[PDB]
Amino acid sequence: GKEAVRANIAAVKAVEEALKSTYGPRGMDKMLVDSLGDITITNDGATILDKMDLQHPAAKLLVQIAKGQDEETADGTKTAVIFSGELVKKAEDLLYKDVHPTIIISGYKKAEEVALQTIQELAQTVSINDTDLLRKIAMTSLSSKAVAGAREYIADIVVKAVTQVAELRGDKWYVDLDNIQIVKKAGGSINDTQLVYGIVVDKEVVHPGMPKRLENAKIALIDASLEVEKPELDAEIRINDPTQMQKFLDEEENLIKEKVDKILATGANVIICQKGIDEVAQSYLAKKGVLAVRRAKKSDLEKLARATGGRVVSNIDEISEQDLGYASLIEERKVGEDKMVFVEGAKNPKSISILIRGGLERLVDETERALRDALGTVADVIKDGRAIAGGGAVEIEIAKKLRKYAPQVGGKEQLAVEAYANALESLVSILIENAGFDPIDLLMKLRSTHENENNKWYGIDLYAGQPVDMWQKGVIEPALVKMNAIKAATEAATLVLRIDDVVSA
Amino acid sequence: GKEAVRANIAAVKAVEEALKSTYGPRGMDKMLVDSLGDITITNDGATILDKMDLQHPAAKLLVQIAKGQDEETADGTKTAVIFSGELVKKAEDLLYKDVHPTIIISGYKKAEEVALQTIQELAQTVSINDTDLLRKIAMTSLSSKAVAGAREYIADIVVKAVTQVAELRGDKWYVDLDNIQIVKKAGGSINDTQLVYGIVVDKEVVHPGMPKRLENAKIALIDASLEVEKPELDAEIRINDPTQMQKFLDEEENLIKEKVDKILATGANVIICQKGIDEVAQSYLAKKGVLAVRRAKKSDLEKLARATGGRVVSNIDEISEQDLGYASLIEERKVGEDKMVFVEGAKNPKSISILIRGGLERLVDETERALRDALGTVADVIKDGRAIAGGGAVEIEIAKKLRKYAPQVGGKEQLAVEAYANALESLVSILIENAGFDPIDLLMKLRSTHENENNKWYGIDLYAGQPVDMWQKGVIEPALVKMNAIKAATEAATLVLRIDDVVSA
Ligand SMILES: Nc1ncnc2c1ncn2[C@@H]1O[C@H](COP(=O)(O)OP(=O)(O)OP(=O)(O)O)[C@@H](O)[C@H]1O
Ligand SMILES: Nc1ncnc2c1ncn2[C@@H]1O[C@H](COP(=O)(O)OP(=O)(O)OP(=O)(O)O)[C@@H](O)[C@H]1O
Ligand SMILES: [Mg+2]
Ligand SMILES: [Mg+2]
Repeated sequence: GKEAVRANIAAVKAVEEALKSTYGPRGMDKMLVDSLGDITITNDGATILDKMDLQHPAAKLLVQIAKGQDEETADGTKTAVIFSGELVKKAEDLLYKDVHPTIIISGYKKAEEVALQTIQELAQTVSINDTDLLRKIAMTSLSSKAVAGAREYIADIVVKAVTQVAELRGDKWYVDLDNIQIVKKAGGSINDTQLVYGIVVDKEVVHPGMPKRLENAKIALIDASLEVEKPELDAEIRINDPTQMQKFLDEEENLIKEKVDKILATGANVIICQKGIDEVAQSYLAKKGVLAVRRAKKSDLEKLARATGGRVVSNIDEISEQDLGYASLIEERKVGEDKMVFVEGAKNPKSISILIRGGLERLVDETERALRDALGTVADVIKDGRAIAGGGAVEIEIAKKLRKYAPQVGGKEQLAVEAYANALESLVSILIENAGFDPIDLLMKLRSTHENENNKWYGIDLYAGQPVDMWQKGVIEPALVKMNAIKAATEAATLVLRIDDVVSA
Repeated sequence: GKEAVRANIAAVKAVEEALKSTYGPRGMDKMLVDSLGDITITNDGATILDKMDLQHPAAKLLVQIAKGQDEETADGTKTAVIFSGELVKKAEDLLYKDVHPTIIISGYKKAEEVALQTIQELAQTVSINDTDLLRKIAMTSLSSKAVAGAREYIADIVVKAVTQVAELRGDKWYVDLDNIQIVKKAGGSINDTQLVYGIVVDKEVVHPGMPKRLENAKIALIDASLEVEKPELDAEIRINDPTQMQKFLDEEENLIKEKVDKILATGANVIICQKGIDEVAQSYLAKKGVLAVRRAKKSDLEKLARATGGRVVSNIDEISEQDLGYASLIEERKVGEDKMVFVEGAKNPKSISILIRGGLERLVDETERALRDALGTVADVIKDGRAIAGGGAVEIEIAKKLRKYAPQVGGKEQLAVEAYANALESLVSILIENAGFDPIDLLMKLRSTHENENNKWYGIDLYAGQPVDMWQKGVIEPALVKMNAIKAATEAATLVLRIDDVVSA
């Protein structure tokens, strides 16, 4: 009976106590000091659970379901855990009062039914042209991150990037993130942030004698070395003769003009590689009038291949007119204090790039995280097409609607249902609390202003501190994330109740 | 802070825990062992708090307001204590939820207001002709007592017994219960209990050769001795002449033949007294044809006085036409092994007696107790005129209506009103508990079956375990006694919250 089941509940309740203080943007920050002295300040639900040395099986079963998803978004995760641990919490008081755990699982199951269908008969249809909407949903992702600069810049780009790549897949829109490169440089400002309609190779040209801008450049993506490897790389030479030395390294020098000539046999305007380009081979490309780039990321040859229509080639005796790329005009421009080659006017319109700049050496990294999550989120908004008002709105409803339902559902099973409703309202209470107001007072002030039907989207505006329409202040969010959180948590929750006993090894 | 308020509350719950298993029908009996080891097995609420020493003021103060009654009939006291302690209990669970007692008091007042008037606007007009109603009110009283042989007999009697005494005073019915005398003899059948239209004197006639019964007979309620008192009683004799001796004790005896002729100077037909009658004066009263009784008790000379219209005569030389009494028939009868005078058909209609018979030496005494609570109660219903459905019915309604009310009334105040409601259902849960069914199950089955107004007088059957109509199974109860309980209980409960700190001399 009561015995081991408490210890389990208790473990769950502890894990809740590790995230409680960090929910929403008035959330506090947890310090994590790494063993080699290195410091990390965070409020990320995952890390705080992932880096935690748990020894309690309950807690490990609960966080595997809570923390992780087999989805691109990393969001709803603090909700998933908080909501898990409150549902378990509120359930404990029913067992104190002697209700069978079997009932409370069925009760939470009937509540889970309704709660879920209550999101569905209420989301609003959002599709591609609802661009004046996606700008807001995006700020709702970026606003709790560290970005100090204007969010409007970043919101505007994120929208165009998703809409650029969107393509009908079975007569409904789909987007793949892989057609978008994200390049970042510290210093400068966020006003220098932009979308390039091309690909950007962050290695400059071989000599400035090469054209500054080339018209209709037939690109050559060469994975193979355009430089010598050293015959002494494995072990020391066995040549004792400088006459033999000469004729060998000459024939090796004539081998790189061969490699060059075997690619210029196809008549490319531009030649880019991921390894060196010899000092005889740089002079040789310069006298032919080609634009060459030396030692670029294997990462970017790839990014230019499926953009310009080209293929990355690892063998000169294999490059053909079929393998070259097409781009209308390739040029080299200066980004901050580094020159970089840009290859605009490529054959794929889905393929684009983003230049993030501004802020410190770690803040620019977290601006790239924020823009990555915002970009994913907006594309998920297109992939699904439902978006609801945040700030507690759909939540309060799932409670009130459930509370009216409860009377009719059954005997003991009532108390259970009524419990699921109260636990959700506990979430909005924790939220109000960390925001800086009295919970019972603000919740009541909302459940009177949320009794009539026309106040459907009413929540509590965190800074104003009083019940208003969240939708009409931009606070809108993905209806499916905040729906699978209810499924993740209620699973985890009910699983804690499912363990009768433990006999271990 | 926490200092006295935990302690006060604590003590109040403890007292509750002493009566809880003794509430209502089927309840368990508590054993009271005096300091001389004298044993009393009981279930009387009062005694159990009266004979017990409480070390806490707060407790002592709660039980005083609950237990106490300034009306002649006392009922509802186990209820008074429980509802009190359950209201204190549910308020502590509010202090936990972080509400101040100034809000719990305001909450409770608003719930108490509504609770009261909900008993007004539901009660039914029961007046003198509603005798089939008073029959119910008698049985609702006698039915949960230890004694139970022939209660229908005693039920019927109560109704007749009171209906006779009820008189219009201030343009509404009053019952002056003091005009009913209650006499008890042990042994014989319990069915032979009866109502007598007169007074009953427990003493026999002085000479059997005196009449068996006189029609339209003038009573002489004589207090003065018709027996001599000898001089050795005061002090040692000082008379040395025996002739004088003789004349003292001769004239003192001739003084009683003097008194007897000076009483019969008013034209008496029967004479009952407080002291004895001299043997010469017995033979004298016998030869006159008088009907005499000797050595009664003064307590009934007065009751038989103002029943037959006489006065109790202290001074024989003051006896007159205005001092004597009229009765339709006085006679001498035998009840079991006891020979007594009966005085049926008195001048005053109100003055009647009840004759208890049957059982053993301790049972017949508990038949007198039961009869008083039953008489009282029916007469209290005549004195008021409002009567409601018993068995939990009015209780569940004062709960339900408050629960539906709460949403609309305010913030914190909601929680108090709701709690107050939860305390009233608690009362019936205890009641249900002691019959042996599951509280939550049967409680829920009421809260679903009791929405329709055709089930207003629904309650819970404690011998068949299922919600039924109480009214139509004869469980009706006095509407003001279960209302004044509420005023006590709410007062008392709020009185315990009202104490902040305490100083001891
Ligand atoms: N101005 C605001 N007023 C009220 N509520 C707000 C406001 N801005 C944000 N919110 C709410 O705060 C909630 C909490 O967000 P958060 O993203 O921290 O929860 P989470 O998704 O569980 O955590 P994570 O995103 O790290 O997984 C949002 O879902 C949103 O509805
Ligand atoms: N036959 C019955 N069926 C249902 N309930 C009954 C029956 N007889 C009495 N009751 C209920 O029992 C309840 C409480 O009983 P009880 O009289 O012991 O408590 P109390 O009146 O608070 O204590 P006390 O009478 O000693 O002051 C009453 O309100 C009455 O409705
Ligand atoms: Mg989130
Ligand atoms: Mg009673």
